[PDB]
Amino acid sequence: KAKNLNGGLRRSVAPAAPTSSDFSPGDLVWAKMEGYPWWPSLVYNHPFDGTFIREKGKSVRVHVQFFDDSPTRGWVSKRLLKPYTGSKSKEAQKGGHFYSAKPEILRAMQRADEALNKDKIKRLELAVSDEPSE
Repeated sequence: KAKNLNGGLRRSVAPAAPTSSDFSPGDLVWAKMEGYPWWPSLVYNHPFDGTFIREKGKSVRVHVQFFDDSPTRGWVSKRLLKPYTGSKSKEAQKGGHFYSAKPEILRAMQRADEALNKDKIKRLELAVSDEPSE
């Protein structure tokens, strides 16, 4: 029963101090999350824009969205974000590390690939532009 009440804050688990993996808004990033599978994502700037970090002392989190269903967004472990490349790359192709075949994960590789391999207009066109509920 390793979750008393709410287990700390958001999903209990924090990263640590990085010297690896630092991607800020406008880019494609592949993110992995704490109890979830591997996910091809977009790093996006939320209505607190011009600054992009959430931090507690000597540990950092950034805002991104994940190309899931609606899609989803939250504050992620930035050290679990990988850079903008796609479906033809050895870690994004079959036998690759981020490659889970769910049609949402493959489509997210194709949608993330079309935007990252071309222009910003393709990724920010989707962003997390579902309904203007801010």
